[PDB]
Amino acid sequence: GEFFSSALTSAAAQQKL
Amino acid sequence: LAAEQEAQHIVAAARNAKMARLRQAKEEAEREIAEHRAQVER
Amino acid sequence: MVRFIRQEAEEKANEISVSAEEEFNIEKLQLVEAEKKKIRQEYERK
Repeated sequence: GEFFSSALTSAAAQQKL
Repeated sequence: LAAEQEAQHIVAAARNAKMARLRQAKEEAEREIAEHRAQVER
Repeated sequence: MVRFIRQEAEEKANEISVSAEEEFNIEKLQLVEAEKKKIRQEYERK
């Protein structure tokens, strides 16, 4: 839950998944 | 993400497109049979 | 990259839709050929 925002940011930056 | 969002739209619209295209194709297909029947009736 | 693979999967779904449309068009042609056949048979009987 804490890292959900960071994961969303990382998915937006890096990038049926 | 972009990958997660983009794939959903085309996948969702695929079934509707297939159904609409099938219905339309049947629509002009029945026209040929109706025309043949009309020629036979004449 | 990942968006490319997602678009590839979406295009695969769309291609399945298009193949279904083409198969349905062929099936409609066969069905109306059968309709012409039954119409010709019934008209010959009449």
